[PDB]
Amino acid sequence: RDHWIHVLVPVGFVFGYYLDRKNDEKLAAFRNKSLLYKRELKPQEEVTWK
Amino acid sequence: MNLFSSLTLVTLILLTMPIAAINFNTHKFTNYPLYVKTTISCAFITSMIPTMMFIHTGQEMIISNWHWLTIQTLKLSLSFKMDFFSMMFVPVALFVTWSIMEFSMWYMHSDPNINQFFKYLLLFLITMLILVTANNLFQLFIGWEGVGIMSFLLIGWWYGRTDANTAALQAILYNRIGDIGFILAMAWFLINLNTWDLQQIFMLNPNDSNLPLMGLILAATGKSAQFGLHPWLPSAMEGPTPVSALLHSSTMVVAGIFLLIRFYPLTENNKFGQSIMLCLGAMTTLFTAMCALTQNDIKKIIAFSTSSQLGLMMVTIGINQPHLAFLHICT
Amino acid sequence: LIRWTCARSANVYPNFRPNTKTSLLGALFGIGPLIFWYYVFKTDRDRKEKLIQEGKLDRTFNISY
Amino acid sequence: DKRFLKLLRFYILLTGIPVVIGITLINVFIGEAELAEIPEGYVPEHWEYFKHPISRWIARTFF
Amino acid sequence: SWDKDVYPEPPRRTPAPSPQTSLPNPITYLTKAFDLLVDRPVTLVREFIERQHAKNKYYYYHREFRRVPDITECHEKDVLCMFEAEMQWKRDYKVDQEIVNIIQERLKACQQREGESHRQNCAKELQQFTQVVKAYQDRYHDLGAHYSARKCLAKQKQRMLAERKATKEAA
Amino acid sequence: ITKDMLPGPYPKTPEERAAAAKKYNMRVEDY
Amino acid sequence: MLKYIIPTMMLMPLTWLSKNSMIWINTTLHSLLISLTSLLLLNQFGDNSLNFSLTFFSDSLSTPLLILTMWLLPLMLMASQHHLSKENLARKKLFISMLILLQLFLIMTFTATELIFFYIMFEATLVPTLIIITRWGNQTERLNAGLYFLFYTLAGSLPLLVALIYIQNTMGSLNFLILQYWVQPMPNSWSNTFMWLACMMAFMVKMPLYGLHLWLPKAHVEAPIAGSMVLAAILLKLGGYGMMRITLLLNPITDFMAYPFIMLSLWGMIMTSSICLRQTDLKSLIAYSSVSHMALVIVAILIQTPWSYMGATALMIAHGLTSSMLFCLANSNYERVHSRTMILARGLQTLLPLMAAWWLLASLTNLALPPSINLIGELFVVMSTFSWSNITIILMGLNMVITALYSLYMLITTQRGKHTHHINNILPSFTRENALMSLHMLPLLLLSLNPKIILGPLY
Amino acid sequence: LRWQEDPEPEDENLYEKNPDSHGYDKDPAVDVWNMRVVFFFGFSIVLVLGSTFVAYLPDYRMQEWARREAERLVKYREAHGLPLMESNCFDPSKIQLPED
Amino acid sequence: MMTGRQARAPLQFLPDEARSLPPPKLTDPRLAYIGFLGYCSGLIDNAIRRRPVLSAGLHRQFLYITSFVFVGYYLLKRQDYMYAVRDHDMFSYIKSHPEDFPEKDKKTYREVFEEFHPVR
Ligand SMILES: CCCCCCCCCCCCCCCCCC(=O)OC[C@H](COP(=O)([O-])OCC(O)COP(=O)([O-])OC[C@@H](COC(=O)CCCCCCCCCCCCCCCCC)OC(=O)CCCCCCCCCCCCCCCCC)OC(=O)CCCCCCCCCCCCCCCCC
Ligand SMILES: CCCCCCCCCCCCCCCCCC(=O)OC[C@H](COP(=O)([O-])OC[C@H](O)COP(=O)([O-])OC[C@H](COC(=O)CCCCCCCCCCCCCCCCC)OC(=O)CCCCCCCCCCCCCCCCC)OC(=O)CCCCCCCCCCCCCCCCC
Ligand SMILES: CCCCCCCCCCCCCCCCCC(=O)OC[C@H](COP(=O)([O-])OCC[N+](C)(C)C)OC(=O)CCCCCCCCCCCCCCCCC
Ligand SMILES: CCCCCCCCCCCCCCCCCC(=O)OC[C@H](COP(=O)([O-])OCC[N+](C)(C)C)OC(=O)CCCCCCCCCCCCCCCCC
Ligand SMILES: CCCCCCCCCCCCCCCCCC(=O)OC[C@H](COP(=O)([O-])OCC[N+](C)(C)C)OC(=O)CCCCCCCCCCCCCCCCC
Repeated sequence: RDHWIHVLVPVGFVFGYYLDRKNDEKLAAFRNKSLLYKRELKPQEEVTWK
Repeated sequence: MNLFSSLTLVTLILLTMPIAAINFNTHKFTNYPLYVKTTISCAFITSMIPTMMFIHTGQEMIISNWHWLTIQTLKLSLSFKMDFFSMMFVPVALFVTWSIMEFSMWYMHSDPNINQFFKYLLLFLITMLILVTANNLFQLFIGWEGVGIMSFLLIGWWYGRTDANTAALQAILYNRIGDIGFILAMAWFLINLNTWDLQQIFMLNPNDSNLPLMGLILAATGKSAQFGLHPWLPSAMEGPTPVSALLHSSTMVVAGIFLLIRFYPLTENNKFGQSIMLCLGAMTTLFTAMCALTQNDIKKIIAFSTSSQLGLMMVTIGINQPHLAFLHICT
Repeated sequence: LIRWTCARSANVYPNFRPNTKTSLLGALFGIGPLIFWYYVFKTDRDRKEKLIQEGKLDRTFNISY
Repeated sequence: DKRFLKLLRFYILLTGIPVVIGITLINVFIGEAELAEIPEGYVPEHWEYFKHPISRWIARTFF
Repeated sequence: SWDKDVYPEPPRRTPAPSPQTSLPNPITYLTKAFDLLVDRPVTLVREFIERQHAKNKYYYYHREFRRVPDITECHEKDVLCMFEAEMQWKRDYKVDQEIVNIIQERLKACQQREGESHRQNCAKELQQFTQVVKAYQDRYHDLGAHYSARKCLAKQKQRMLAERKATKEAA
Repeated sequence: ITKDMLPGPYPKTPEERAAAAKKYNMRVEDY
Repeated sequence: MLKYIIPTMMLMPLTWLSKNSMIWINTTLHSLLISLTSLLLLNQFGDNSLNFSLTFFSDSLSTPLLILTMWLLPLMLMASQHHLSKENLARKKLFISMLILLQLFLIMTFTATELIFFYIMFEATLVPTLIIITRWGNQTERLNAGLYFLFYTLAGSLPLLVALIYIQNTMGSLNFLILQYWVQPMPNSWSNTFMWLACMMAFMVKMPLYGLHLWLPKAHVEAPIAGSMVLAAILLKLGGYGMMRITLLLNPITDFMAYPFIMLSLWGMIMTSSICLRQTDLKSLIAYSSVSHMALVIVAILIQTPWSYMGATALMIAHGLTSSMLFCLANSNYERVHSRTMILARGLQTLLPLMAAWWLLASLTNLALPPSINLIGELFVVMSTFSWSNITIILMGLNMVITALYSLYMLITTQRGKHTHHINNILPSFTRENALMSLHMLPLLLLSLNPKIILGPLY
Repeated sequence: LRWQEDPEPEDENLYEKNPDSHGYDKDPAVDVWNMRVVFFFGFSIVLVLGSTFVAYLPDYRMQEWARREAERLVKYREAHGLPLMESNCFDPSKIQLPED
Repeated sequence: MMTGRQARAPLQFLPDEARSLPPPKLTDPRLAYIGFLGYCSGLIDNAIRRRPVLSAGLHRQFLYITSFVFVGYYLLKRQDYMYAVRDHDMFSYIKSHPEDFPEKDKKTYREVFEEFHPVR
């Protein structure tokens, strides 16, 4: 690629964004378990947030 | 209702349109002063319709059109008070400004920065009508500091001259000394009444109104050049004659008088504030008229004349006649 | 001009000598106003707090602070 | 100074005019939403609690 | 529009125009010119845009937070429950702030609308304003910039001890 | 600019006073 | 926050692998892309902060500081590429790497959920700043100024280390989210007195406190332009951010420990503003104005009311933009006359009219002209200090006179009067310079349209 | 005399060799592309789309909701005769007091 | 502190019960940071001998990365083992001494009285 250097910061964004989403699944202890937001699962659904 | 408020806001937006025209320029204008003068002629004609239908019924209103900022219990909205004071002072200021700018198309004809001059003079007019159409103390403070800064930029027009820069910084200095008391007033009204709006100030109607009215008197002493804070208005004759003619005779210098006229429900129940206003206005109208008797610069004589008449306005506020004082402004 | 600015900024401390006049002026204009405004603001706030906890100060429509 | 102000106005308007036109097209043709009561058993998404289409797009896309 | 009971307006009573003079007022001519040149084209453009709205109609909702247990029935230093209690309290604090804003809007609208007899004709709005400001001041004043449900509970307990001691020493 | 054209300490000896007066470009009688 | 940490780290291979004519343009482009992405932090809620992970979170206090931090890097690159044009290529890349490393320390300073990680990043911000001042400063005094900047900060902050580890042992944690809910009242004692001092004096040095401010008119004067921008726009705000985090733990003792410091600030903003009336060095005039403006943020944090915190965060963001623009304007003259003396080059509106308009707008925002967010923060601190004591308005209002007086005198000396005859190298304003002025001023004026995003956690 | 030193270089004028210089670089193509990058990715991208983003934030710190929710509660208790705000934030039934 | 625990089996880098613990992953961020330290060591080794920093000695840079990842994997195993031993001894001591670790009654804030300090 003639402009390989102009993807170092955006891919480093996306990967970083990716890792943030990947951290959220480690902090999913109280997903659909808080007293404010707990509810019954709608059909064709397995988690409330991802 | 739909005609009154429409032409009310059309006057102000019509004044702001040549600022967008001068800021979005590429060419040399085909007589931008004629464009701004036509704009202010049409703004005068436009503002005469809500004035006529206030003479008809007495129709006052408030346009709190844009919710700007809620500091937890203080809802600052873009709020325009169309009462007797706005309905009379806006067409008088537009008519006077239209005459001043047709004068300025001749007096400033050799100036290569005439478009900047008409830009600054229109910005002064915009900030002054922000001042007199304001409904809360924040927007009135915007118009207040706006006419102070356009006073700075129009006194120090010939900025290579040392004395113009000196007189402009002098005028800013005395106005900020008045702004100490104005911000004292805003502070008192927020802390004791949870408002800067005029309606809640007038409806709650406090009896311990010594301190905020002293702050408003200090603000008017700064702005209208009463005694103690007077010499910047003779010093302000260093700017061009349309600057000394629009700003420093008729329009900006009455804003302190207009500020005390605007708070007439508080001054009508404070005899101590009326006494302070009466004494300060009489002191000013004596002292400046006495100083006028021996001057030889003609603009200084007319500046002491208009400060003497502002002292007379402060006198007739101090005898609990705010509407005669506002009639004397418009006169 | 360079000599003027170097005198006004950089030559001040290397030609300072602590003595009677400089100590009295540096303690008179340095901590004098600090003591003054401390006692004024402390007196005003003690008076205000003593009025407030007795129910004397009109704090009726005061809900912004 | 004139070259700077020409370039400043050009590079502001370069995306400013399409955004003003797009916001006009969204307000006319897509349009501002209408406040409804939540149905029984229906769980709204978090972007379905906002009124303007661009705000719904932000709350759905990024937040 | 809005809800006419939370923002109440009295009935408008305008007088019939009874002209005594023989000269025509320009205001009726300008009213007809504003109706023709301005009000009808603005109305047509708004009806066009509103038809475009009705071609695709979709809905947004008011978010409903169910009540969680408050700070009183949360154990000491139990962050999972007192966090929920604190979020409940902060939402209630923001809503009480906007209730005060509603009553201030009522008072200012009453003062302008009544005009010159505002001191007599706005006594009920002034009374509701004084009550809601006394309630807000007893509830949230002097907590500080680091306010919490614990701060408000401590202020409430101090106020209740003061009221209990004042009641008991008067009996 | 160099160090002996910058301001220095208080002159006491008369040659130091004359060197200061030469530095500030003024007469010794006026320094 | 890892979506902002990793692009800031990828700016390091972006600046070390670029072609020699390309190392400014690529870093400017991608730092502007990071600053465009910085608006995703505005997902703020009325009740909860935006809590990303165990390590990182952001409320509405840190969010404007983060957007300002990520916005200041492209502006520093624009400001610092002219005077480093003749520089060696590897030293130029090391300069850009120091600015990138400083931004990388700052964005996880403001988002540190735990207070000792806040301390580690907060003191990691010394090393790029110290290296930038003592390596790419212009004059001789940069070594001494780097020593003062280093050893006021560390002498204030090494007690803060002991204090934070003491809170760590006592409470069990230094999570700010835990310490919101486990905070105990700090009773009156001498132990808690020196506890309060150890928590607060590092941030008093960082603000700066009057009396501790002596590092600042050296470190902000002996630095290059990017160093002055990051010092006066971000690094003075680490102190206010740290105080707004740390006064949670210091109640109710702060309610009487603040009384001397408030005096030191309320009198200090009278003195330092007055110092700006008689300064010959324009960069030092902007430095003492920075001390004067940050004294209000010290008072607003120490009176700890909601209006005071709102005004203090508004005044910090506004002063960041304003003082950074003023330093850039002083550099725009210093690149032409090669002297920071303010009386040297006068009457510059006769030669640079659009740049004189930028001077005018920066001086009007300096004097807190409404409705700029400068005035919003100024006015809200004035409201809250009037509620604190009704006399303080005097010391406020007199300050608001002198704040006008140096802001226009700086305008009158530099831009007005008759120009200096012997100076003839006054070039027309480059497009880079006016671009830098507009990227300072146009965000500052657009924030007047929507100020609620810079009003902090308790809007 | 003093040591072997390069003399003081002159300050350069970017307008002499390039009258259309934007101040970024002495290579004119590099200079103009630096100008275009700064003006596009600074003004066209961050300022315009950033002000569009800030202008259309999804109810920033839920103020609008808190108006509408308040418009519920007053409307609930204008009707029932309930006071518009209690002075006690928490129910006094669920508060134990320290007796004396 | 734990000098008596690792004295019955002396000089064991990883004891047998360390095999009961899950090993660090090969995608451990700590292990990837140690690999980055190896890469920086390779770059400094090219810089101090005035080689082309990124290009010269890719076998040498790869052995730097390999050696730091290899040593750091065992160092992380020992780290995880020692914190596991720390928590194990903590919990066995808490279980073996209930007279020193009472179960404290968690009072709710309706009973807990705190002094209010007003900010005014
Ligand atoms: C045109 C070019 C303009 C400039 C372009 C370039 C600008 C520069 C670049 C800008 C880049 C973007 C920057 C960010 C902006 C983002 C947008 C944003 O924030 O929007 C906010 C805000 C909300 O927009 P929204 O959320 O999308 O819509 C909310 C609605 O609920 C939902 O929307 P809705 O569906 O209800 O709205 C409908 C609306 C669509 O809405 C929009 O388009 C709004 C979006 C416009 C945004 C513009 C922003 C740019 C800046 C404007 C201001 C500066 C302009 C230049 C200077 C002017 C002078 C100062 O429909 C129309 O526009 C049609 C109506 C046309 C009326 C006039 C003609 C009627 C008669 C015609 C007769 C002939 C035909 C008959 C037959 C017809 C048959 C079909 O939009 C505005 O504020 C719009 C601007 C105008 C406001 C009112 C103006 C008057 C106010 C007067 C009183 C107050 C001032 C007093 C001052 C006193 C003196 C001191
Ligand atoms: C969300 C969309 C928003 C859209 C609307 C935009 C909102 C405001 C943004 C900023 C607007 C001003 C920008 C221009 C000033 C800087 C450059 C300059 O001097 O150019 C002169 C130049 C014309 O002069 P020239 O003859 O060619 O050469 C200059 C001369 O050499 C020498 O020049 P000079 O000395 O003869 O002339 C300078 C003169 C000097 O005049 C003064 O210094 C007097 C100003 C103070 C007193 C009057 C104002 C007081 C406050 C009241 C107004 C605000 C509230 C009004 C509402 C009612 C009351 C609440 O100033 C002006 O003419 C500017 C008028 C406006 C001043 C604003 C206040 C600045 C004072 C300090 C802060 C105070 C609070 C600010 C609050 C802002 C609220 C938005 O103008 C241009 O070339 C304009 C370029 C394009 C400007 C784009 C502006 C928007 C950029 C934002 C981009 C991203 C968003 C997309 C929206 C795009 C919209 C198009
Ligand atoms: C040439 C350009 C003009 C537009 C051309 C194209 C459109 C043609 C004509 C149609 C008009 C546009 C569509 C309708 C307009 C938008 C209607 C609407 O609901 O807009 C949403 C709102 C209306 O207000 P709101 O109350 O609904 O929303 C505010 C947002 N909350 C509630 C969250 C706080 O915004 C606007 O309309 C913005 C217009 C602002 C105009 C005045 C700006 C003054 C700038 C001063 C800044 C500082 C002030 C400080 C002091 C304040 C007082 C103390
Ligand atoms: C900017 C330069 C100046 C910086 C000033 C920094 C703050 C000024 C005061 C610092 C004192 C030292 C740190 C205190 C940490 C307190 C933590 C704590 O647990 O406190 C409670 C503890 C109390 O002990 P305890 O908590 O373990 O006791 C158990 C609890 N009771 C009391 C009930 C039994 O305080 C101390 O142990 C001592 C505190 C004072 C220490 C005095 C020694 C230092 C001397 C002054 C140094 C000043 C700065 C030096 C640099 C100057 C420039 C070069
Ligand atoms: C943020 C912290 C860091 C600071 C530095 C950040 C720099 C990086 C840049 C990031 C992106 C930009 C950030 C700031 C964005 C602020 C702008 C913004 O979003 O505004 C939102 C505000 C939102 O106002 P609003 O709240 O009423 O909007 C209603 C909400 N919606 C739209 C959803 C219905 O936008 C406006 O007000 C736009 C109104 C129309 C345009 C302006 C018209 C008036 C202009 C003046 C006219 C003349 C008047 C008289 C004066 C005459 C001359 C003196």
